[PDB]
Amino acid sequence: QVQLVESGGGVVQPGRSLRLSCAASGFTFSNYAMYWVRQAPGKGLEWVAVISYDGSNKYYADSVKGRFTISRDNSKNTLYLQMNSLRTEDTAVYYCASGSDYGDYLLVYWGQGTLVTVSSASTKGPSVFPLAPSSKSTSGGTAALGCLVKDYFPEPVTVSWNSGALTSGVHTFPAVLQSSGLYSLSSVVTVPSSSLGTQTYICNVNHKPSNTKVDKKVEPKSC
Amino acid sequence: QSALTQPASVSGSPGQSITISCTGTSSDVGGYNYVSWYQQHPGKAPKLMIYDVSKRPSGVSNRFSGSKSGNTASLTISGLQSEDEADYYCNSLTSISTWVFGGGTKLTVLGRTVAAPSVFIFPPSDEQLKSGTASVVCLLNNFYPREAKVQWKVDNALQSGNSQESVTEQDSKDSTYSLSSTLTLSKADYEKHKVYACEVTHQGLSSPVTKSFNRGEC
Amino acid sequence: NLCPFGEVFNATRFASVYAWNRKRISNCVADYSVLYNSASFSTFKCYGVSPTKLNDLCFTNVYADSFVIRGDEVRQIAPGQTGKIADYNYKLPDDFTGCVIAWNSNNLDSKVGGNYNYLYRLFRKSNLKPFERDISTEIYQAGSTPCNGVEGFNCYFPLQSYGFQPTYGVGYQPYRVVVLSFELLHAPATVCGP
Ligand SMILES: *[C@@H]1O[C@H](CO)[C@@H](O[C@@H]2O[C@H](CO)[C@@H](O)[C@H](O)[C@H]2NC(C)=O)[C@H](O)[C@H]1NC(C)=O
Repeated sequence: QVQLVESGGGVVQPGRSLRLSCAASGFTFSNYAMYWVRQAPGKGLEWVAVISYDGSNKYYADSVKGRFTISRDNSKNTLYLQMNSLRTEDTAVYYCASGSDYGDYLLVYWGQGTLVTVSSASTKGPSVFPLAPSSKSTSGGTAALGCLVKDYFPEPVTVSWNSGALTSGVHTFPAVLQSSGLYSLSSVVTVPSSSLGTQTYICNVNHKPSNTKVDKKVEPKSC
Repeated sequence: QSALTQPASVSGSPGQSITISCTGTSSDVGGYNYVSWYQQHPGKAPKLMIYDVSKRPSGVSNRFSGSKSGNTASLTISGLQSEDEADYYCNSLTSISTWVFGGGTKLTVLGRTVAAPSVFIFPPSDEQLKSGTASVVCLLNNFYPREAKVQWKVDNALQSGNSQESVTEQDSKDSTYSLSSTLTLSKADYEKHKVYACEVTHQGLSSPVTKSFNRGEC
Repeated sequence: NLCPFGEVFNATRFASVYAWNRKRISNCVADYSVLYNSASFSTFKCYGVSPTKLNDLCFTNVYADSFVIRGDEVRQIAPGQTGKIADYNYKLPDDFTGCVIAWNSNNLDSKVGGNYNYLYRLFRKSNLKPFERDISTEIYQAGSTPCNGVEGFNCYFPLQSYGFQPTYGVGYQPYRVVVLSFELLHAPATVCGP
């Protein structure tokens, strides 16, 4: 078996330096080669850097050439990447990969990349707003109800509902970032009109950087 | 970077044959034969499928084959099993010792019958406007093809870039999909406008569906 | 008894050209026909013998030499050839020399930035005698008035590394070579075909 693990990637502010490590076991790490590859969320893959078996030679993409540095310690089966002057375009997922007997030029083995993003915004917590049930929604005796979060920076979030005991018809869409640079998300549940007049629906949001929860109730507006 | 061109998406019925193409410079895929193909299911590290001269790694089904023709190379997949929908990327080595990746092709398998979207629209007006910002939200629920197109209409005028949409992953109970849509506006502009509407055109629908409301009704 | 050709061809790492390893093969049953008809061998030239006949033959003992060399140099590994590798690294005899087998192992032997584990003799006092091997790695200065006194590095160095890169292309790719020698009459046979 062969396995690789990346570590150290995380939140940082722009213009700073950061160091990533990748550790391999199960093969002669010194013999082949190590590569770094990154994937900006929602985009394809692109190549970042490469180092040779001896570490004597290095190559980098024009976007990172001279800015980043790649180094390895073949005595520890350990690989390292040094990043300097990080910019908003470096906010991707970075994978380490190595050659194999199939070809030193081939990204045969891959780790499970760390997520790194540069942001000047602080760990602002989310705010929760409700959706307005109405005729343009409630139709055919069926209606959708939802809660909306106002932009927040930290990556971890979890939405809870009365329906959390049985999430049938409940969705928690992938969060998205506003031009402000902070994440936001929407969650909705589908319910019958009989429930709108007989059951309370309240949403509560969990945010690990701030254990103080936020919650809001949805009620059928006359609009 | 001479990033290789690829089709944005391809689709086929289960058991059919389908081919993905990759194209590059005479020194990026022409000449050398090191073209390789990678597979990446969502949420996990990419796998490889093909490499030099269409060879295939051990432990991978013989259903995948590769071909090269000068400036272009292609990957053909047969016996679609719906597990191959993972996006495929081509890769090649280039002179001046540089690697290039293709834009990635997303494969959609018609693993079930078409299912129509359910659509809802909601104003977050009361709390959001009290906070000092305005947005409008439109919801598309449990559709199948997921190729849906979404448009925002204000006073029947079309808006773009001012909205952000998010699509949830395939619901394994029925392979359906859902999309969230939301346009953002400033308090002054939100008060200037009178009518708000969202429009969707999709294979899941027999004809475009539009939902609209006037801010002045309530 | 089966023959170790499997480990001979698939040894995972062949010796450098200048220091070519050898291995004695004995008491084998040599399934030459099943080896020869394989598609991986880019060349299977034979001298004084033909490959299809090889199973109908039966030599006393056979040696196999192995080294990794570049495509243009593979042409030099033939009886009667001359050139830097044939002259300095591995002089094939000007006589029978059995089959020369080569395949393009660029995948294993070439590496990004060039493989420096494989070296060749840039020059020598005089060309090697058939099957001669030497490990003597001393700078060729000879001291004297023409060059820097002995032990000095002015007069280059005897060895150089190929630096096999994928970019090197089909012309400069590294091939893996093995060559077998067959001798007769000096002893009773000990290995034969199936
Ligand atoms: C070196 O390894 C290869 C791969 O295992 C051997 O080729 C295989 O041989 C077996 C037995 O004849 C066949 O069943 C396989 O189909 C072969 N595989 C391939 C990919 O060709 C090869 O025989 C080994 N070297 C020698 C000298 O035998």
